[PDB]
Amino acid sequence: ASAYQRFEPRAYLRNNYAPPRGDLCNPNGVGPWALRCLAQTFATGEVSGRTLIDIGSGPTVYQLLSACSHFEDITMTDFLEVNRQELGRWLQEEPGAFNWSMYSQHACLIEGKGECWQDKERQLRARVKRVLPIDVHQPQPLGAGSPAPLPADALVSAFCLEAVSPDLASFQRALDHITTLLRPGGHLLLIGALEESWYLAGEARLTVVPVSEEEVREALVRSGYKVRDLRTYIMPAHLQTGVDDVKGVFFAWAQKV
Ligand SMILES: Nc1ncnc2c1ncn2[C@@H]1O[C@H](CSCC[C@H](N)C(=O)O)[C@@H](O)[C@H]1O
Ligand SMILES: O=S(=O)(Nc1ccc(Cl)cc1)c1ccc2c(c1)CNCC2
Repeated sequence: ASAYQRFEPRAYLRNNYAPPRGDLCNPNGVGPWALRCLAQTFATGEVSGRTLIDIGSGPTVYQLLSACSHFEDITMTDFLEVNRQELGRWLQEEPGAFNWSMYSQHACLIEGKGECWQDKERQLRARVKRVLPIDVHQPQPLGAGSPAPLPADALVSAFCLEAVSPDLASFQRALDHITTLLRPGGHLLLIGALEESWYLAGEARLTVVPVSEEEVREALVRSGYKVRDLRTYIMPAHLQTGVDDVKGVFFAWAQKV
């Protein structure tokens, strides 16, 4: 937990979204796969509404590229102040912001609505209304009087829950906790690491709860969801860079019933 204090946003981005784990040219890379999962889901025109909340966004934005065209009010979050700042720098187009163009581009490519990436980024930057601190450990993750429209029509979270839970039970709770933020009949799009027990972020070393695909499924069920879709990406050996011990990545499309 306190370990997340030494968490360096730039070391994290560099380790996971810079080449080779970030190259999008090769179709069999985790990047193409993940953006594709997101794109396809939203393309079914079933996950929509007005407001959408991104849990534990960290310093990344990709997780919303295909999503931003379906929700006009978007709320980004994260426990660390450093991250919320790193996001602001990208959102305001301030200097030293991480470059996500490559991703915006591939997202536009995958969607195939002939959209240029500048337009896609413009839309995202516009629909992201706020960036609020959050804590998935508290029963009311966002707090008491949150500027964020509640309950949201949909939720999105990539690599958070399992990266902040010491064991399955915690994982389960933090899932129940955020579930409360989602309006019934709503949609949840969760991404995460499969069987990962640790990952580096600069000086900080995070101890994760290694979880499988069935454990993730069952956990979603227990928290009151119906698993619309669940896919797995087994990490190739060339993407095993030393920054962690992840085995694969998962994608879930759940709906609060
Ligand atoms: N208690 C907590 N509740 C919510 N987020 C937390 C948290 N403790 C740490 N975090 C944040 O969860 C993130 C895990 S890393 C995931 C980053 C990003 N969503 C991506 O897709 O890569 C970090 O940004 C960390 O600051
Ligand atoms: O899938 S990734 O290798 N990179 C990656 C993901 C998604 C896209 Cl679109 C491109 C690249 C990855 C992202 C985050 C984390 C980990 C791995 C393991 N550590 C916890 C956090």
